[PDB]
Amino acid sequence: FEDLRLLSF
Amino acid sequence: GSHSMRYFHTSVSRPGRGEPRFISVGYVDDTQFVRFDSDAASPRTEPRAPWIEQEGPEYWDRETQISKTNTQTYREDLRTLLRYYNQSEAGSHTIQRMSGCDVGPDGRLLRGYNQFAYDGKDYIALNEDLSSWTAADTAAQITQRKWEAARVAEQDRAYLEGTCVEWLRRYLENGKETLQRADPPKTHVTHHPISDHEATLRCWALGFYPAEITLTWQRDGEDQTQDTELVETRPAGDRTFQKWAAVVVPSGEEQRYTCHVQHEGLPKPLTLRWEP
Amino acid sequence: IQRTPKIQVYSRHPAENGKSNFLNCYVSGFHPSDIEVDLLKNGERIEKVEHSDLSFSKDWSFYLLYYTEFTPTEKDEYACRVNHVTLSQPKIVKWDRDM
Repeated sequence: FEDLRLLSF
Repeated sequence: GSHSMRYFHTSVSRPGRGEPRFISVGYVDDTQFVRFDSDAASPRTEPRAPWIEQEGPEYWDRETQISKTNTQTYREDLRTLLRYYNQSEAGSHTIQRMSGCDVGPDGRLLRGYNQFAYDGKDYIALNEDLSSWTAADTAAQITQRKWEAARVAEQDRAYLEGTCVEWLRRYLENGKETLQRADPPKTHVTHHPISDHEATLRCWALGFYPAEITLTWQRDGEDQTQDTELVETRPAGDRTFQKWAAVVVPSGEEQRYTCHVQHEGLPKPLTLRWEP
Repeated sequence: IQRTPKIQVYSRHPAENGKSNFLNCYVSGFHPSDIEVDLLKNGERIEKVEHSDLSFSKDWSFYLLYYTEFTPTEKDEYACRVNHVTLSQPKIVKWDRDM
């Protein structure tokens, strides 16, 4: 299971 | 033995040809088990291994939404790096991410990963401590400052020590028939004359899983690393892998050469020779 | 800067004339990810070839497996034709039963 990206660059 | 879970993200811009495509694929060891493609007619997280199919609708719904949102985030990131690297809107660019965890035989966390690349080069990576970052350049340092301020690493650590290891453990159990079976290489040596004075010896390994393997030639018991042609380990398409290693030998000296094979599925390393 | 594909053409199982098999073209080590791969039978493109989902290695270089069902014979020649931005001209690698 993978989660959302936490924060953009 | 030890096992890994990995998610591989690729986002590619295509100016003049719509918005950047997003692909996410998931692996346990050398077995792919999920995919998502934003260019699909109806994008959805889809199963790619039999043992993941038992996951319920919530699994597929959640993962699909996660990839849909991730699609947008990478499009934002591609716009951002045009700014950070002072680049034009004309060119195609790529962002990649590798994320996941390794566990040992007892299922305990060995280490976690979260790392990114831009146009095939290191951009920013979570260090093994899961608390600090390595930025490749002054552009990635901008991201690092941003991610430090938001304490992103702490959230990464939480995923890697919890969710990542927990689900890897679950997948390993549900897929134990295959994920926890090593298939040893089937091996043989072929011989092909090149000329009156030289011949090729090729050592084959076929049908093995996982992909990791060591294939070497020795001459009079001495490693022939420099003089060995070693092809990249390649998928057969049936879960298994293939590899060969070839040496050019003086005619009449074939029996001075031995091929050595190491693989997880082999109790002891194999030694083999040309057998006419 | 970019990376040119390594190319391997081969069969899933050892080649056995008159017996059903899979013809594989594995491209790896390339960047960027856009790549054009055809499988050829006697110089002609094989239709409806399938490929693996895009993934990459630890050094960020991409790899893909293209594959199709085929029944090898002694007379039929097979090959892979690859184009990539690093290539001025399409590269053709012929299928060789012991490679």
